[PDB]
Amino acid sequence: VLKWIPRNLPSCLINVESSVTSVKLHPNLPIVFVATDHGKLYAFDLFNYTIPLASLQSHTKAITSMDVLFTNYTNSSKKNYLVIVTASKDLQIHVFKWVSEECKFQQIRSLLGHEHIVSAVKIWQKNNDVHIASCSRDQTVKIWDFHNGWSLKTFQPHSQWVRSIDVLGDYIISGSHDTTLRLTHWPSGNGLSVGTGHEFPIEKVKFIHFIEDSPEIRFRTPSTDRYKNWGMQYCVSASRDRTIKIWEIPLPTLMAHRAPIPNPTDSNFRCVLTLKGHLSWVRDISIRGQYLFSCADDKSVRCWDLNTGQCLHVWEKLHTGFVNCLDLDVDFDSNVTPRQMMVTGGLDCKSNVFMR
Amino acid sequence: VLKWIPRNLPSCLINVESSVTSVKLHPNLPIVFVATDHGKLYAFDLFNYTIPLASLQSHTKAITSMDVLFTNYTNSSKKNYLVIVTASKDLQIHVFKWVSEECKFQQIRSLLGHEHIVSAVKIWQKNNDVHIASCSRDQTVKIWDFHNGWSLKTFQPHSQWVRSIDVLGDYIISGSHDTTLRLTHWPSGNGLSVGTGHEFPIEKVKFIHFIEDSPEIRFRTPSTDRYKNWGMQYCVSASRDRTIKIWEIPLPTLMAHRAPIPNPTDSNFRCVLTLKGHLSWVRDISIRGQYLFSCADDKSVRCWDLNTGQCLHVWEKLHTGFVNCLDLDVDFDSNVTPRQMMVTGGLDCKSNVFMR
Amino acid sequence: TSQELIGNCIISSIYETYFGHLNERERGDMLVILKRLLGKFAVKYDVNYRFIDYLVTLDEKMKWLECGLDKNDYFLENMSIVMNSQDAVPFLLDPSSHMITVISNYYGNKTVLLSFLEEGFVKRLENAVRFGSVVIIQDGEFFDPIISRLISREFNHAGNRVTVEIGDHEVDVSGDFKLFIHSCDPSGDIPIFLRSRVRLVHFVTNKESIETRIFDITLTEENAEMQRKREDLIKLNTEYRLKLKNLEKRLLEELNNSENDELMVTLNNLKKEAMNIEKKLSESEEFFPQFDNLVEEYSIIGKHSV
Amino acid sequence: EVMRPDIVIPTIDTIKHEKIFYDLLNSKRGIILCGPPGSGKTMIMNNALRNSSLYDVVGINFSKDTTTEHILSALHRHTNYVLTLLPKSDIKNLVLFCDEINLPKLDKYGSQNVVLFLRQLMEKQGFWKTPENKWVTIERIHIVGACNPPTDPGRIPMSERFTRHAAILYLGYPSGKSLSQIYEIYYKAIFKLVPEFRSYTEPFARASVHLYNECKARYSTGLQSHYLFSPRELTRLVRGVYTAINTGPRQTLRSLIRLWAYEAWRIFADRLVGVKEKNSFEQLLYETVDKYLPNQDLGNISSTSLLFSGLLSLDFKEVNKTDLVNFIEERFKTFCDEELEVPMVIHESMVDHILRIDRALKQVQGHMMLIGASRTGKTILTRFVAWLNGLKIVQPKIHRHSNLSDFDMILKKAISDCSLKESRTCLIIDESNILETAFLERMNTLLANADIPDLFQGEEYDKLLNNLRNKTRSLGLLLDTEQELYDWFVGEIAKNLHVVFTICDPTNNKSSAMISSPALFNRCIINWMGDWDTKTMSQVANNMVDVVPMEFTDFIVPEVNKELVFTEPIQTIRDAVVNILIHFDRNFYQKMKVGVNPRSPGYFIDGLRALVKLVTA
Ligand SMILES: Nc1ncnc2c1ncn2[C@@H]1O[C@H](COP(=O)(O)OP(=O)(O)O)[C@@H](O)[C@H]1O
Ligand SMILES: Nc1ncnc2c1ncn2[C@@H]1O[C@H](COP(=O)(O)OP(=O)(O)O)[C@@H](O)[C@H]1O
Ligand SMILES: [Mg+2]
Repeated sequence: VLKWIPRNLPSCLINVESSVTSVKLHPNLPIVFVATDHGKLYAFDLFNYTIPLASLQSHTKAITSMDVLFTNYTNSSKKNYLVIVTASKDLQIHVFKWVSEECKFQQIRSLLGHEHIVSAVKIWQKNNDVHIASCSRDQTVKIWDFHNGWSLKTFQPHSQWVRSIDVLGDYIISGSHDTTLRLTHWPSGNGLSVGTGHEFPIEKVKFIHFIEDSPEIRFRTPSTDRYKNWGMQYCVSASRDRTIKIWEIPLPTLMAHRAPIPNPTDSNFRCVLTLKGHLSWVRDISIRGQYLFSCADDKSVRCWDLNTGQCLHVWEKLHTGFVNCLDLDVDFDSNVTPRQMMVTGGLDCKSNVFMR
Repeated sequence: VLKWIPRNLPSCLINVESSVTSVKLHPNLPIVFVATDHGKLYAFDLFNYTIPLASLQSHTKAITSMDVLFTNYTNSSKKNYLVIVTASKDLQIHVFKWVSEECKFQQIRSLLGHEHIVSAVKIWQKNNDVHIASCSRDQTVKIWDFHNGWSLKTFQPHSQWVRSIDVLGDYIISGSHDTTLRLTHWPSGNGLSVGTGHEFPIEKVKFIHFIEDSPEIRFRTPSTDRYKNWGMQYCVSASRDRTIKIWEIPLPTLMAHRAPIPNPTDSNFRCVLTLKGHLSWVRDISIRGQYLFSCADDKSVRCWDLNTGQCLHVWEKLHTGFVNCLDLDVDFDSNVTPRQMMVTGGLDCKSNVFMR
Repeated sequence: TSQELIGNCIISSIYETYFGHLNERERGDMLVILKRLLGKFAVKYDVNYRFIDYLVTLDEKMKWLECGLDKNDYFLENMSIVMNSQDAVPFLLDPSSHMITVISNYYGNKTVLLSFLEEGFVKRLENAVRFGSVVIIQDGEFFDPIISRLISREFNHAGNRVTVEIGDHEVDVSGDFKLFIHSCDPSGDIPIFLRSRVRLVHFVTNKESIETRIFDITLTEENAEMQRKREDLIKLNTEYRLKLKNLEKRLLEELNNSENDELMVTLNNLKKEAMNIEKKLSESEEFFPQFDNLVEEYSIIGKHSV
Repeated sequence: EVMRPDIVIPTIDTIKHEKIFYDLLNSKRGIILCGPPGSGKTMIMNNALRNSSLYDVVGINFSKDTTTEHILSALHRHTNYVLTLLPKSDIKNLVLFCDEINLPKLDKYGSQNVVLFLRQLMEKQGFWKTPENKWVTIERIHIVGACNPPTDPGRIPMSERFTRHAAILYLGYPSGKSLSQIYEIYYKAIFKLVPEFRSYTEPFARASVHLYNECKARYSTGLQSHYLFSPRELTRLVRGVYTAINTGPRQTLRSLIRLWAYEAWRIFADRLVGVKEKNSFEQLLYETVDKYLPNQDLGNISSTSLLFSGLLSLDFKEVNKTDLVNFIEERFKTFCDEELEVPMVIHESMVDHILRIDRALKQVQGHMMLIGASRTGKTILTRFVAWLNGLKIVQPKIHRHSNLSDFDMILKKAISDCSLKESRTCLIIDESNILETAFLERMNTLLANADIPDLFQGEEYDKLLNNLRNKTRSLGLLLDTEQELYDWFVGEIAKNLHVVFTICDPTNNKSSAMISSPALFNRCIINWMGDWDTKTMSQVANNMVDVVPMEFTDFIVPEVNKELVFTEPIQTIRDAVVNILIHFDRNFYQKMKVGVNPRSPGYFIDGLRALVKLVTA
């Protein structure tokens, strides 16, 4: 049931007035959130895609990135709801709340502190505490507390401006415009290791989480007890050199009840598998099950296999122009149901949805 | 799917600085265009109608009517864009291009040559050619190229001032101050048949295309094979008689690869059904699905059926004055999706919008 | 007047850029060439067109005259060309170097003088462009390529602020900043990179300008009353047009709705102003050919002078 | 193998000259070579010396600023002092290579010093040492030379007192048969990649030879001073065809002919100036294709219609015009968002030039010069193509109050960044950035050779060797000798440094001297931006006036002559405005007596912007 593949044609077509930048899926009901380039933020119904549910103009420039998380709170006093943040080129990030009863956007608050444009934002929950992390052109990979609304730890991991980040537990890796990758410990801020090997600016980099039950996986199954106790084994990258590389994140000098320490002899990333075949810059990637879903600026979205390492299927000429971002459902989390859908967003002001 | 009646309460109540003359809808985005009496053209979006997106001075006298079509070029050399054309009493036929990225109007060209008040303008697209048809009160129907700007063919089809224009296929019906409405081909410009049966000027006439698979439609099904091969059977006409007449075009002497000739015995249309039970002047009639929609001057709008031909829902107290215009989405073309939202005009400096 | 808007507007725009570095003779020749070209392709234009009468309004004309500019028409045209270039920085070429006082009067105390032969030049220049004060540069024939970004306007939009790189460190700018370049040597060598990117304007005195200044002098000395009458009637016509517009606005605001004594008095004032405008036009119709008679009278002296 | 610069093709002429060269060099006689700049004297010299077991090779390249210290340093690496000077090898004799003997300059009193040093070495059979004043004996070291005739602008004739002691040979251009055989071998080697077209080796070689002969016979030096065609251009054409086929798709015959035509267009006619000269070139291409490659179903061979790109795919192949234009549009939008923003309008000529500069930049040791009027979009195009290929722009911020110190420190920092830090850099050179001839000869040293030895001396040389050793140990390479580190360093520099030259006014004396420099003309591809033709101006004007309301009056179509309409045939008032502006610009530049100087089109753009703003208001 985890080996689902979208069919050769889109299930439905979604029209937006401007260039589509970021697309996200509601993890409980088939609702597609679409960001624009004119500054609008949209929302659509999958079964009724004729007109949007609601729209809201919160930023004076384009929205660069967006993610969706459905919170889970142990206490019964708090009510479970949805959080949307849209990082935008107008120096600010905003927080929205989805209203199920009214089907209308309601802005919660807004954060500030970046000295240039923000390019990627990620959200996660550790234990009944929601944290928002963002990276910008001022190289300040910042973090935030959702309840407090104040900055916690600001650090600069790179000389050139960072572009994309990903977060899991207390560990954050970040691609950058200096064609290098680097892990940074989220609470402390020490750079555990660095990665080199690309020849072009980094577009999107995200983790490769663990999975419980699978027949065989050669890129997610942990190897030894050290990896089992750590939790992070491999990471994947996508840069503008038309290549997707799967890396091995090195072990640090870890100590119990102590901050991780870098290894002088093992603080360098290790390239494991390379991929090629995309005709332009790999804009965004997504991992679900054992299949690597990625796009490019070649008007196409390609499907890759983790184990054998070649493109099983190709969706050529999916858009008239460039393809911007993809999305799947999170499979490593039991709270989120990994439904059989995948949605793309193009630069030609059209959004396509693949279902069943 | 094609039978979604709007609700009693209108979704949006758009405020306009002056009285509304004509309203057209964007065929891909939820943006409504409002034409005023002063000549202002407003760019209103539905989800936040307090502020206009754009407002330019098209003409200086009263704008009569307008049409909006989305261009579809089969060649990748030209990028598709919206085209808005307006007509007024200023002897001018302005053509505007709406750019969605900058959300502002942009005048392309204006067409000149008429000698009196221009009443109606309709757009229709060929495989790679775009044409503009217009008529003045000087009993002259013209043909305008979209890019060349010249006048291709002109003729005089009536002895009185004309106020209704429709162009679907290669024919045209023009209703004058006299009841006389006639069909003239474009390559020849010769009248075929004359309509009579109204005691007042005819305001608006539009054809009826061939609908797709429908359960029990009555005025859209092809009757004879020759009529189906011709491709157009029925018509709907307005009047100031507080009634609507659905007509029937007799077949002309069609010969292959030549301009056809009229029939002397069949030089008169047939009256199929009369739409009685109305209370004022009927301004605009547009057709979609099983339900025929019309607008009353007496502070109301009435939508009646097509199969049985009587009331189901009557909308009252929408506007305190004279309702001027409405726009059903065209469900007859495969290039446009027939979404579920309605918009109506009036003389009370307001326009009501229905959604779903 | 709307049938000729496209023809009259293109002549003004083409005059601002191409004809900055020419004297009267080839300016008239190229204007004749342009009029022939416009008549060839059937684009209508005003036969009685004057650049001063089309761009230089009365208020800015009096403002330029009181600042210290000479009353010559050529200098007025060049002044209008210089201070109507929002995108391209103008270049000033005047041997007399009188116009520095003119720009100082125009901008008041905000005028700050800088020279390329200085040593603390770059620091004061970046401080001034951070503040946004107007900067006037002397000795432009020794161009310093450190301000090539300012000449080319190759800023980048870093955030919500306009950002430029000058010298070796980042500096910020603001919209109030304007730059001027003044030069003294007519034969001073100029780099092509600056020459093709700036509005080169020649403030010199040539033989055709000698003839024009002599005609101006003999006109203002032999018949001063007629020149004063022409200036007075032009100023009176401008004032009458402004008063007519103001009275029309008041009359429309008072009588468009729905009369009283105020509306009747406004209508009487409008009638009187219209009659005065008609009388002024009738009087001016019999005064223009006198200037043609004068220029047919005082041209042999110009030929002798040249 | 054709990429390697040591590969030669033995024909009758080269083996005959090798035999007589061995006869002369065995005769204890001085040897001087003198031929045209395309004769390949260095090629035959290297082939003769490096493949003989009786003689060795020493690396000396004369320049305008050369003293005997360079000769002493070069001889010290191969010879020894016993006081008799003896080479290290006791069997093979030493041949002193001296290319461009005409290149060193005369002194303040009408004489040259290093040529008299060579005269003393090959006449007095030794020399006098300067610091200890001791006589030196030389027994088996001969001296060879190879220089152009001094009639060209830049070679200073040496006195007869030197040439009396050395034999002189003339190496003219090889005839048609020798070129045909050499490029027959080259085309068989290149067609070994794709065996499906091996039978077409002879027509390709014949077409290339005939095209080169016709291009040399048609365009001469009298029309333009930089029309110095040579067989080196044919070699570069073959290298371009190889680097195109190697990174290309499945290859057909029509695509082969299109690839050859595109390579000929970008190697032979990119330096042309006149429009009628380009028309003659395209007529030559049509005639050559008709004569030697009778193939049907062949499309247009215009410059715009020959678009080969590596951007749109993983391989070098022809791409459609509209897709390429859209890709360039979106990439330029992203570039101006990330970097400095300029209101640039897209036209087909800039697409052609951006593809040709992208082709030029990807080549190993690829350098080129841009010749065009000001405000024709050269620096911005170079920055755009450098950002597209991941290069790093090092723009020399050179002001009037600058000297050689800033130039050498900028070059040293650039070289260190290119080699030590392993980052490819695209260096631009402006006309205003070269004040005196010292910068010109520094660029000559950097381009003609692989590095600048003057930058690294003494403690600088020692720390350079230390840094090279540190980097070599970092990469784990077994290199210990200083020669291995040094030539690996110059190989890395030649692999990771592409320089371009921006020239505004070629008629000027400094630009004429720079383009007449023999060390920069041969090694750099000559790209002629030139002036805008009428079609480019029409496209720019049409794309700039579309944003404004223009048709608001009744317009009657004016019937004018065919040659007076440069825009597509007139139908609207916009075409009338565009044609009027173009006609005015042509008449204005005709009546300002600009001569053959390039016309800057910035007036047109400024006039269009002022026009649209004023008509909007
Ligand atoms: N006999 C030959 N065999 C192979 N290539 C040749 C031959 N003669 C000339 N060439 C080509 O001509 C070019 C001459 O280059 P070069 O030796 O630098 O000229 P020069 O010695 O005059 O500076 C070389 O690139 C070489 O490939
Ligand atoms: N269509 C065009 N093509 C080339 N340059 C243009 C065009 N339109 C405007 N420009 C101007 O050209 C300038 C860039 O040219 P650049 O390469 O810097 O000239 P140069 O090579 O003389 O330095 C820009 O500042 C821009 O204003
Ligand atoms: Mg040579």
